[PDB]
Amino acid sequence: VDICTAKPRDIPMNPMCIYRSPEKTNRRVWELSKANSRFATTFYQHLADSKNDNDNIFLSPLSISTAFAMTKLGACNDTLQQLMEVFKFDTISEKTSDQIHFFFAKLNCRLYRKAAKSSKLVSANRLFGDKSLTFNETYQDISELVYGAKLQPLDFKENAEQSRAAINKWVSNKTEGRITDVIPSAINELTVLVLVNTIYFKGLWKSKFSPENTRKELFYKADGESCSASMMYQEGKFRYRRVAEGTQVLELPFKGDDITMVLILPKPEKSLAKVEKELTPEVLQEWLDELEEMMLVVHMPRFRIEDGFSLKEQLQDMGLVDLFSPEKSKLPGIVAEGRDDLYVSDAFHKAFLEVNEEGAEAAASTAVVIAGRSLNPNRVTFKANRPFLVFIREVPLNTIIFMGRVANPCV
Ligand SMILES: *[C@@H]1O[C@H](CO)[C@@H](O[C@@H]2O[C@H](CO)[C@@H](O[C@H]3O[C@H](CO)[C@@H](O)[C@H](O)[C@@H]3O)[C@H](O)[C@H]2NC(C)=O)[C@H](O)[C@H]1NC(C)=O
Ligand SMILES: *[C@@H]1O[C@H](CO)[C@@H](O[C@@H]2O[C@H](CO)[C@@H](O)[C@H](O)[C@H]2NC(C)=O)[C@H](O)[C@H]1NC(C)=O
Ligand SMILES: *[C@@H]1O[C@H](CO)[C@@H](O)[C@H](O)[C@H]1NC(C)=O
Repeated sequence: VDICTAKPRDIPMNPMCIYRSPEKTNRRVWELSKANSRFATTFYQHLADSKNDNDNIFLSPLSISTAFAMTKLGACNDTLQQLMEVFKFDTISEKTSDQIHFFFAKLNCRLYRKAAKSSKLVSANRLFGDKSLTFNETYQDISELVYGAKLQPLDFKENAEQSRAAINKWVSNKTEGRITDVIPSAINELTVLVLVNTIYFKGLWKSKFSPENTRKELFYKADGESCSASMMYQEGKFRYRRVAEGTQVLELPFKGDDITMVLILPKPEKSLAKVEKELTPEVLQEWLDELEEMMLVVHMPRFRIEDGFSLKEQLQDMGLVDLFSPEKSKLPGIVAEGRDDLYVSDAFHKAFLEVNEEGAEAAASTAVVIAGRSLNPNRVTFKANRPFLVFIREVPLNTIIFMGRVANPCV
């Protein structure tokens, strides 16, 4: 059987570890994407909340949700329940926890098909365990089929540091060397399980900027003072909409039109922080529906953002506790001889974004010529010269792939 042809019954459901969540316009939006977008917002609001307004933030919530959905496969009892609760999977109307995997199956088949296009989307979620660990036979099948992940054994007990390098080597190798340190220089003999996940993305703007127009304008940091940023410039039709409290929403599609960058730029008078605190799937979904094609002037800066962290802490502060507890963790999916206390040592994540005139960490140079164009002098301008939010969504799937805050694109 194939990941894109796997029917629902191919995702075995054992009674010993099943959860049951109590009950509670336009095209069709998958239930799973909604559940993911809820975690994305929820999680982001936290991360931001604990970060200074002048810091850049960037992560892939889809990646995190995927790594743990793949992990909850071997979970059970309170471990399994908590995972469902934190990762909003239980908001899914009233289906069983095993069906969630059938969804990710259908979602991952769409996001990572080989049918090449201009924008490439590579996933890297793997679970690293010590050699002595034997991932259950059936747990393996699914983890691989549905999440294309392995349960790669390593030696943390004897010669840990050599395996930590093995890890960073793999990720680096899957992110085309753009992420070479997912595991900070955090591993030892007292390390049983390690979950690593990231998403690599590269794309070309469906509507490129001309480096010929990139001058150094001024970016106004949240602390009041300013600094210099490489400001890209262009004019054209874009899905746009100035929403509540004067906040501009801008969709910049990558070639292909199925993956787009959605920028949220609040008015000078409003603090990005006040908008981050108002984000919710419902509110985001509403803005995206109001976006209307339109000619306008775009002023977005060139920026590079490489954010990376250890999820364990924040996740626990969010309700994910057992999974990380040597005594509470219930992982019937993983097994070791004479070791009945399998827990997750940690979970690491790292996202990277390079944005210039070409697109997502693309770097060719494209010049542009426009003959005989005249725009209504009274045209809208989107000058992102103050902190703004960023989203990399997968439109046909209404899935939030990446999200961050460019609070300082200054050299
Ligand atoms: C974790 O969750 C498991 C299921 O959710 C749970 O297993 C449950 O265990 C009890 C008793 O051990 C079972 O109830 C009956 O089990 C046998 C039937 O083979 C009877 O002989 C006993 O008298 C008992 O009444 C449940 O059927 C079984 N699962 C269900 C359906 O609830 C584990 O005990 C839980 N504990 C942990 C932390 O792993
Ligand atoms: C990870 O490293 C391996 C080599 O150690 C790469 O595998 C080969 O990559 C070349 C292109 O660089 C392909 O032509 C081969 O088909 C690959 N062989 C295998 C094992 O399938 C691999 O590309 C690196 N990372 C990636 C992109 O997966
Ligand atoms: C894997 O373990 C589960 C319980 O965790 C069990 O139901 C299943 O039969 C095992 N898979 C195999 C065939 O090894």
